[PDB]
Amino acid sequence: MLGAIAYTGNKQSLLPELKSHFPKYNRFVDLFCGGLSVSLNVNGPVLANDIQEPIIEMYKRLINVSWDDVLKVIKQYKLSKTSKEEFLKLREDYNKTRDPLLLYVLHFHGFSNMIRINDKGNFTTPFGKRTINKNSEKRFNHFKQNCDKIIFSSLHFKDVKILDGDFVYVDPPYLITVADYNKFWSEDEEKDLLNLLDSLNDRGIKFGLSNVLEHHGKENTLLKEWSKKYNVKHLNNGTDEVYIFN
Amino acid sequence: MLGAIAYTGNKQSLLPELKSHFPKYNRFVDLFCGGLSVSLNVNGPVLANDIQEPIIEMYKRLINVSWDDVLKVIKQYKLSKTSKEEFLKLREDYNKTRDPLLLYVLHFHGFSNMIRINDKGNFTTPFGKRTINKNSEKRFNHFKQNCDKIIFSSLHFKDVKILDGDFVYVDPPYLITVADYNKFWSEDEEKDLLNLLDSLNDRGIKFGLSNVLEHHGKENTLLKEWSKKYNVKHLNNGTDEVYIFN
DNA sequence: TCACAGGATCCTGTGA
DNA sequence: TCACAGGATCCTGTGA
Ligand SMILES: Nc1ncnc2c1ncn2[C@@H]1O[C@H](C[C@@H](N)CC[C@H](N)C(=O)O)[C@@H](O)[C@H]1O
Ligand SMILES: Nc1ncnc2c1ncn2[C@@H]1O[C@H](C[C@@H](N)CC[C@H](N)C(=O)O)[C@@H](O)[C@H]1O
Repeated sequence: MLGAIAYTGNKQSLLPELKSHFPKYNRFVDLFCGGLSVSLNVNGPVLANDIQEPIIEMYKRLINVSWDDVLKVIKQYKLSKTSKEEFLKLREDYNKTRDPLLLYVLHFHGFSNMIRINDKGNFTTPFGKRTINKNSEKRFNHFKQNCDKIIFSSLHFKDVKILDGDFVYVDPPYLITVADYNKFWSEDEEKDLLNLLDSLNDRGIKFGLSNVLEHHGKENTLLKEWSKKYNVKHLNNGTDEVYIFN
Repeated sequence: MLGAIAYTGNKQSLLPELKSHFPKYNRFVDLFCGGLSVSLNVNGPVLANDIQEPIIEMYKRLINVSWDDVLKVIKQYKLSKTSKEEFLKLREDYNKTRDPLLLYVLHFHGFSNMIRINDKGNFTTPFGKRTINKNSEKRFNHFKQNCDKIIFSSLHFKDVKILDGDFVYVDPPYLITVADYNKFWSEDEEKDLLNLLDSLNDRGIKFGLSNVLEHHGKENTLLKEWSKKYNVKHLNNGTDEVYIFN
């Protein structure tokens, strides 16, 4: 139940409790997928979408690389737990070539495996005093053994077109919380998502949305109310982890 | 790829993408140079010109000062993040003596490191609740290790005599935008620059001009059209950052 | 004088 | 108890 890469917000753990609610579908849509904690572990076909083209091209790529391919690039850069400059180079190189395979290595050495990218589309995460380890290849493998049941998409959720008959799984940025990618989020976003989430219901299209109603101080009222029109399955400084669905 | 001093409009970041277009030259001309983000980082010889003699004399000066020289003047004024009056003094002193080294310290405590000067030639930037920090000396050093490949000029661009064989790099005030130094700018200026920029072309002299075609709602049509006669390499509330060149 | 890009890490679940 | 993998923030410098 591993994700292809370590990823902030990943769901490895909750998938179990999360599948217990999944309806049937002709296509599984992972609207916001990042880590692929879900996609790599649901029943095909899977439309894995995420707005971050870098991470999505990185997947498209990975499909044909091999663990050796990977190991090679590392040896070639002589990267390791304390290789700060070797890192900074690999960064520059990515930034220039925009070669997906390189992003995949970097993510292994970033500060807390963060994959942060800027306006200009550059990888800017600071060194993280780390490199690959056991799970590295396990993650690597697991990806390669399951990605063939996936189709990758890199569109704003509001553009993925949902067909009638597929199941949509939403796990977007949590308003109240703050991971890096919340830079792509706002209330105006929480809104369109929630309104369109409605649309999908009227079209008799089943959906599943994981999020937090309260975390660390503030609360998501907009959804706290919206959440009524549909179900709920509370899961939780205490943050209330829920699964709002139909 | 640091500039000698923090500076509004600086190009630290775009230099990379900007060098990828630089032609060959016997002399690099930095027509409008302020921050020295470019000059300090191109291949000598470099004719760094800027109209603001204060900032230019400040450089001519700096050539012989030492980080200690610098630190000294600070200690001597007991300046720091909250030293508002100590600041105001250092200001007066500059205003009176017109001693370049002092301007260099001030710039470190100005509101947003602005180096604003008036008709009477006085430093008038308000206190900025700040003083030196890490980058201060880095900036300081980088200047001192590269300035020897530079010749400083403080003339209106329309006078900086261009020789046949050098490359001219233009990055003047952006019409549509408004930094302090746009006080030296106008359409009549955009014009002379553009017309003379033509002249340089006819003389078979290569030139490079960074600017914005559109920012914050308005647009620079005069150049939007003029920009056709030559190349373009779009880089970008969205502002369109471009590099018009031959 | 705040909005923003960008260098930074301990606290924690978990196999041993 | 113990080592290791893994992350829904942090602070500081900076200003078209
Ligand atoms: N407008 C948007 N459209 C699509 N994806 C977005 C948007 N804003 C943010 N995201 C992505 O939404 C994701 C949120 C994550 N918590 C998804 C986690 C994922 N299901 C996992 O378990 O690995 C990230 O991968 C973000 O890059
Ligand atoms: N007529 C003029 N002649 C020469 N310089 C001028 C004139 N009007 C304005 N300037 C200067 O042109 C500059 C525009 C700046 N954006 C140059 C930035 C510089 N390339 C840097 O990145 O540090 C300022 O330093 C202004 O002081």
